Amino acid sequence: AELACFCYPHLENDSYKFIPFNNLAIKAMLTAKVDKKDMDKFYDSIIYGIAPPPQFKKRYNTNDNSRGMNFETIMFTKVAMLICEALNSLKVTQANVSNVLSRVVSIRHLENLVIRKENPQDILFHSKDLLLKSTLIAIGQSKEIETTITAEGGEIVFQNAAFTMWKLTYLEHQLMPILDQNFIEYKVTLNEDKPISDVHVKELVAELRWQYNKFAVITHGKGAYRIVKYSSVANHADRVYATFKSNVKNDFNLLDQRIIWQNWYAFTSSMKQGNTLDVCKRLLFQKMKPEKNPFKGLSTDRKMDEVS
Amino acid sequence: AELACFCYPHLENDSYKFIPFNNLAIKAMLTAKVDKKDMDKFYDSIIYGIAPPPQFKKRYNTNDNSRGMNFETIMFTKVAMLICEALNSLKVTQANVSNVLSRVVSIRHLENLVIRKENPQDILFHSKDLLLKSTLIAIGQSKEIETTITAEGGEIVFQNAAFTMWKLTYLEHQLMPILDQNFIEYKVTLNEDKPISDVHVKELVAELRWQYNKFAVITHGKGAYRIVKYSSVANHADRVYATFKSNVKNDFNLLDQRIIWQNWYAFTSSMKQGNTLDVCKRLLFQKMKPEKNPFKGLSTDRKMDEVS
Amino acid sequence: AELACFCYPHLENDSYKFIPFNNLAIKAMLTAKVDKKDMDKFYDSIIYGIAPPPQFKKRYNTNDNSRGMNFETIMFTKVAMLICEALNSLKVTQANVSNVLSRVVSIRHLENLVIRKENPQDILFHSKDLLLKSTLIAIGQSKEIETTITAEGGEIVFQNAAFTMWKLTYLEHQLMPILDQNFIEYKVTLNEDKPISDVHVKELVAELRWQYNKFAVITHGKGAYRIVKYSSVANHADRVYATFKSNVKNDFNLLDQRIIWQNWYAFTSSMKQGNTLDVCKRLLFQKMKPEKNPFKGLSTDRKMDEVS
Amino acid sequence: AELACFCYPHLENDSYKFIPFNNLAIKAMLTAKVDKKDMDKFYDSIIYGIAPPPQFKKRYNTNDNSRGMNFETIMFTKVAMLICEALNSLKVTQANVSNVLSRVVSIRHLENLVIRKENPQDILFHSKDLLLKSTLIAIGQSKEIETTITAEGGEIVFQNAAFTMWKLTYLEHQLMPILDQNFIEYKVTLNEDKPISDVHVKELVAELRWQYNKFAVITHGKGAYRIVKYSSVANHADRVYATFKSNVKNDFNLLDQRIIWQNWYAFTSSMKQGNTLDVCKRLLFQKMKPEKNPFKGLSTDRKMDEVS
Amino acid sequence: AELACFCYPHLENDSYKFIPFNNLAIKAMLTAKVDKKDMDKFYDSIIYGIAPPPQFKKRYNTNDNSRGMNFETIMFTKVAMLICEALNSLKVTQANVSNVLSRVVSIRHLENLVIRKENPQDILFHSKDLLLKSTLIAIGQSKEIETTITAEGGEIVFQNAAFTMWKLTYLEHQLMPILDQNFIEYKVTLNEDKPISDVHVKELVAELRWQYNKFAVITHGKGAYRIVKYSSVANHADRVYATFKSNVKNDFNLLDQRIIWQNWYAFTSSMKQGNTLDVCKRLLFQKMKPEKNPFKGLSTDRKMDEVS
Amino acid sequence: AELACFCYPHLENDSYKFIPFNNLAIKAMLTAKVDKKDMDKFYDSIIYGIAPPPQFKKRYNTNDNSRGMNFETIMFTKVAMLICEALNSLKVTQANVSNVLSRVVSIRHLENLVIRKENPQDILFHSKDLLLKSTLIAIGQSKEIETTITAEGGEIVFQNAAFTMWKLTYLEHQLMPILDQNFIEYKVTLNEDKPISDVHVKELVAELRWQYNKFAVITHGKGAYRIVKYSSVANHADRVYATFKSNVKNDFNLLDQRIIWQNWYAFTSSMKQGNTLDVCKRLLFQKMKPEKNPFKGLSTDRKMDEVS
Repeated sequence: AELACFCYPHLENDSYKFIPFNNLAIKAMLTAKVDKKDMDKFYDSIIYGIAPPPQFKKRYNTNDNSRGMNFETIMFTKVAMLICEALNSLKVTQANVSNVLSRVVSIRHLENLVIRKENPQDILFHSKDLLLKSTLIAIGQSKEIETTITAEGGEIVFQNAAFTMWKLTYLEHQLMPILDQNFIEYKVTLNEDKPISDVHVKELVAELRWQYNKFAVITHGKGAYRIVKYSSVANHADRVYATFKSNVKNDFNLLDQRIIWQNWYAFTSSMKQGNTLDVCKRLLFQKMKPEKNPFKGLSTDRKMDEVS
Repeated sequence: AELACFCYPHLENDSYKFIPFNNLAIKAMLTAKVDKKDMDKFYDSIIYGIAPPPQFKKRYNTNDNSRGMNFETIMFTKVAMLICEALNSLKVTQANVSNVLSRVVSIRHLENLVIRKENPQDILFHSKDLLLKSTLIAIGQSKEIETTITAEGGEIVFQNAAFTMWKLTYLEHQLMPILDQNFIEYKVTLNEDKPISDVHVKELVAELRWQYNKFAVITHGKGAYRIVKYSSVANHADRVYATFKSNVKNDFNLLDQRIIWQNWYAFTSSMKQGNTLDVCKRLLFQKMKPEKNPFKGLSTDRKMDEVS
Repeated sequence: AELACFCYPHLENDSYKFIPFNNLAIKAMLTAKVDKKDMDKFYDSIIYGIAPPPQFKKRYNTNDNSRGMNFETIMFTKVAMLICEALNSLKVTQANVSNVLSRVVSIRHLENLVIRKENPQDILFHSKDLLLKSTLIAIGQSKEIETTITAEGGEIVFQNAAFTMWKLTYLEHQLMPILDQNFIEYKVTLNEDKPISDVHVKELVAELRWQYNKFAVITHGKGAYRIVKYSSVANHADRVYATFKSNVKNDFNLLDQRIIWQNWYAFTSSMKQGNTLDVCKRLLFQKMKPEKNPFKGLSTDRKMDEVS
Repeated sequence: AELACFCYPHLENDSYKFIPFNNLAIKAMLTAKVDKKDMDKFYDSIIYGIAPPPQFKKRYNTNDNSRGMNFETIMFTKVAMLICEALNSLKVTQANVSNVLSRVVSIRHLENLVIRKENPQDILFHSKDLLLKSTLIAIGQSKEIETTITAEGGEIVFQNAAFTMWKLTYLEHQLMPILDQNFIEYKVTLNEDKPISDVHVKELVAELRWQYNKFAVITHGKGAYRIVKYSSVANHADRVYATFKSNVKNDFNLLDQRIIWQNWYAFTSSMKQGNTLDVCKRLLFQKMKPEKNPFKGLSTDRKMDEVS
Repeated sequence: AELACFCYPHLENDSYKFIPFNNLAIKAMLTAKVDKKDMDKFYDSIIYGIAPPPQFKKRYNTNDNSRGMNFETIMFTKVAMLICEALNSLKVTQANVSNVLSRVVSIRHLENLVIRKENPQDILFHSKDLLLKSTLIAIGQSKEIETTITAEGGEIVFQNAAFTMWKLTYLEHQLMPILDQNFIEYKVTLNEDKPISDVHVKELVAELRWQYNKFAVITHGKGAYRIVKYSSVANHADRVYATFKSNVKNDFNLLDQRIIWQNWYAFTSSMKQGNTLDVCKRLLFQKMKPEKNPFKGLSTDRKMDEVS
Repeated sequence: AELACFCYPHLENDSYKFIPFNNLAIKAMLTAKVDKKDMDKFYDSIIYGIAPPPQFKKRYNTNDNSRGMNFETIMFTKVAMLICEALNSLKVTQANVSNVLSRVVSIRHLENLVIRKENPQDILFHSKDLLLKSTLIAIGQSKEIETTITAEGGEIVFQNAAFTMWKLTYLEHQLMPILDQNFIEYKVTLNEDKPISDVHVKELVAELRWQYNKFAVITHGKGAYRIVKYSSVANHADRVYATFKSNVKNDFNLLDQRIIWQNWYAFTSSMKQGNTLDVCKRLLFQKMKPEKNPFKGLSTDRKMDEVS
């Protein structure tokens, strides 16, 4: 979803400030009869302020759409405000503006940031600075990499001196939850962006083999691991390749080769080498030669530990 | 209902300020034994302040009355306050007073204004000025015509550059809802009181033929369209004629002849010509000569649009 | 119940201020082992402040008592505060004190005053002065007579220019409700303590014959009528006589003889003449000679009114 | 309502048997497009059997009708069966048939009979003979007069050696209840159709003056008293006169003149004398000369009884 | 869905009888590890009897499937039994068997038949013969055409002497409901398979223009009309063409050309002429020349009727 | 628990029949004051029949016991009846009797048999013969080995041509559920007691490595596998050794060595060799030499399968 789904620009003294949409104004627009030459221009509901350009109808859930978002929830307002707070601290200019709002962000990441932001126990509740760093990263306005402290959050199910594993709560989301009730995904953030001892990497892999054996360790390349079901690596491969495709504007971190699933490492490093999808994806389905296990006996140890 | 059902006059420094009735004082009065020469004079409950003149018993619902209003709800208080706020900004004088309160207003319009007023997304929530303009129009203390911005509100089901279509929510009202659960009515307000292109009028009629084919486009003549069931045009004809009758004090807008239902246009322009009810009403039931459709193929287009 | 059931004395600069009991302190006392020589002295719960003298155990409901009051409700606190507010405005002295608290008041009247006091529509909500006058009358610290304005309240079921009829809501009380779910009683207060026209008295009797034919019009002699069931006049006769008995400290208003039930008028004027209970009460059960009806046709009129 | 609303005729061996309608077949018909020449002929739903002639649409509640009955309840089936059981025991002939079904009966009386019939404590539960006598009377197929034993039932609130007073439960009915929630009506049936002592008549009047003073004793002339509010005698007068009007087929019992309300006795005996409505009804509103009370002191006695 | 999803064959004296599956046996199979050469052979759960061949996994809803049916409901059992009752009356032979079960039937039609079958008001409840005719038609074992009497049922919203219009209740189904909560579809069955007067056809079209203007009249060609939204004619066109494609085994009734939507009539008669999908479908989107309306003024009449 | 907890003996014609206890009689006994010499003799409640010997107090849950069973549930009755039905078909003799009832059985197995028995889909519902075989095995009165068909049941989560895996539902039990809400256990029964191909054993192990990696494959030695958490192998080791100890009356099946967890196989074969607990158990905690994996690549295959 484009950032233009949550707010509109407004000049206030040479600089642009961003304002949240009223769900009722959006509703009005979904009702409106606009001309084809105004589909890109913001809409005026008259009664509830401005609304997103009519061309974004698809982003909002109606009776004929469940593919969009639930703009009538408080989460929408909350997410809009989270975005506006970030874009306003940037003092954007009359030129960089359109490009900013057209940026496509992940709503689940944004809603997850709100869940963090509103919890008094979360450090983000007390650091209005860390909160911005966390948001800017989310809306692609920060060179910085997402690490634990600035992570989208979720439920911590493992913590190391190097990593923090989160269980993504996308199902219990209000704005745009995962509909597939059979969904489960985890994210591993690096506590610090620095060197990691082999012992600490061994601790993580140990956990991921014992607790998440039916899951594949992959990454979207922005500095964090994604623990997804093997029965869903395919769709990830597509989505990540598609995004690499739009390389007309494009780094990609392959992350530790001792952690990442062998096939995924191949499929991605292959893609980084600038190959075709069919060439890459092909590497994903082929049973490769058993690589030399870096940490042997991991499972056997954890097993005996249990027994005692 | 008379405005005297919601408040009473009070001199405070040469000018009259209006005060809301306590539902308990009204209840007291409905219990009171008043003399026939005091039926027009306000009532003193002693315990809960003043109450409306006993002659208004009929306006309030009791166990023997459902024809009145539900004065014991918070909406009554809210509507009273809405009225008092308007009448107080007028600084009414010791002579124009009685005439003011005896004015009969539409409660549904007033309750609808409250629903707008209390919604933070509605422009009326932020414009205490627009709110007054909207109310004054409702209580007949404004020459101005009701347009979208100052409309009674409801649920927007269509919006143009010229019109905004509202679904009247009279059934879900607290103060005096429509009892006929089979009720459905729409109102089309003009966004601006000015010229309207044929293309924009074509857009509206298109919607009203496709979405509201079982409805007749009519008007009460105050600048806005009313979309009512054909099985209810009759009662509207009576009510509007009756009101025209009280022409001892009386303009009537027939609105666009390309929009208004042919028979209704006839029945009204006939009435404006100062004819009798039987003469007019007669025009309402007769199958007139198929007029020359101004916009042909409207339905055929919308139909194909759907199919694709 | 004694006023000493709701508060205790406290010297603060030569004058006594009254403080409300904590229901938990009362509970502690009902648990306490006190000596027979301290049964009259206030009790110290240590943990929750002072509590009423142990000799008042009977006034509070426990598992072995339903004859008392529900001191654990918020109403108890509310009633205590209502009392304390009144007794504090009197600046009582180190001598009149004990006599004050030993005064027996009617809790239902006190709780009814709270119901009035807390309703924003009631004049008592806005008149902290009228509120005191109303309370002082209730706790026997006012020569003044209870009239509508200072009435204990309840539900108004009739109102005249001379009278206001209230339906006592004793059943829905929290502190000490009537347990007999078959209970119904009304009270008629005089709007003003002054002359009353025969027409206004005729209006009242008309109502009491039509609407309350199964009820007897009586009075406890303090200026107001009590509309009770005939099947309960007996217990009233006893209670009122008993109170007259304690005449060692004693006026008694017989009220309009055209309103009061004949037998009750006899029983009371007989009692005022200082007779015995058996002499008086005897007059209550004997079918007396049909007195000359002052207002004839009252029922016949009201009946025809109905029919039309 | 006509009996043709609950069943249709069917020849089975020279005699006609009556069959209940399926509520779904009735629903089908309310949906049907019938020709004007078939509006009187039964309807074939094809899927759910036969349904009443289309001309009876008005008798059934839909979304545009609350004036009819609730044919979709089990009570409808139950009432239909009650009717069919009665009409079948008559072995009606190919000529008397149409006249039978066109008979208009009182549904409340019929539903009340079902309530009796299904209660194992009611004598009608055990007497399939008494049940028929009770039903036939209800559908006008019995010369016999309705007495207690064959009464429509309800809640007994008084019983004598001569009379039984029932409280009509029309509000709690399923098929076609009274909508006016403010409704209350009583019926007094004669235990036996024979002479009644003055003492027994005195007992009844005593009760009706004490317990039902706000009610008028009237009758529809078929042998039983109806205790209705004075504020509703008017509508009864109309309904009874209207029925007398259809005297083209007509006895009328005025019942005891010492019981019946004076004005009603006048209005009816006047009507029996074959006068006009305006002549009769006029007698209903005029305050007549106080007749010589047959039973004096009735109320005074009951009153003293109470007191003791 | 194949009939083999609800039952399995069984030889009992030279003839095959069909037995319903236990939902628990199906569950067992969805759990089973079968070899690729047994995917077509029935499965033995050991504990709950036989289950459908493993190759049908897709027909049953699990946590990874919502595209199938809800075999764990009672409706599944009920539908299975409905099928088995039909197939058993055929005394199928050791050769025609496999072909029978592989037949693909419409589950909604089958569940709708159960809803009819179990309603005591429905004629199918009483005609075990009509029930079979209705089922056999549904499972393609009857030359006969579906007419009202043997229709799948639903809610009757119009009835003529020629037609019966049903509202498909697919949403409220238990076995395999429509998931698109925005779904609405109607079916018009011919009461009798014979000539239909123009007046009766006029009555139907009148209803379909007034009540279902936003719907397109189409047909799947088996003798009945389907009233679907224009926004869904496309998917119908595909499904019907696809079915025509499997013409290796194929009549197609175009139904009354005065009723069927012009474009659909074209698209189908074109298909019957054996053309390509692109050729046919092309006719569906093109705004054709306004054909000569057979029944003029239909809407204008119905409109005036309403007004009166 | 002893079988004597559910029933008592009774001579009826030279043979003993078993009768179920009334939960109320058991309750009576738990209340009884019995002498120490009667603690082993059945108890007579007088009012509710016989009850188990007082020495069994511990087997029943009271307010001071949660270690026992819930004898007041219907399951207790059901389980008692299941037992009595089995013991009665044996026609036990006046000598073998005491020994029979003193037999300790597993209640969860018995309740699980009831759950099977009462389900109409379960083969045990229809085979009163198979039901007995299944029960007798449970109460140790059958040489036969428990296989799928005669298994205690539960929820099938895997099925082969050789094995059926059940999920034990001990938590949802009524009679004596597992209290540790963190409990999870599985049981693998052999479909047939015969040779099993390596491919079929490979299929099972594949499932147990992929789906139950955190579980250890063990056995109690009676012919079936138990899939328990590694964090609970210890308690199993104790319980199984303890039972082996009572070898004064004793075969032990070690089951397939390619399936059973290496350490458990060692611990048990060691025990079969008649060693000490400390000697055996020692083998359970020591990380043994990586045995030669019989089926390599199992997980790698299943993984790729998923991905596709």
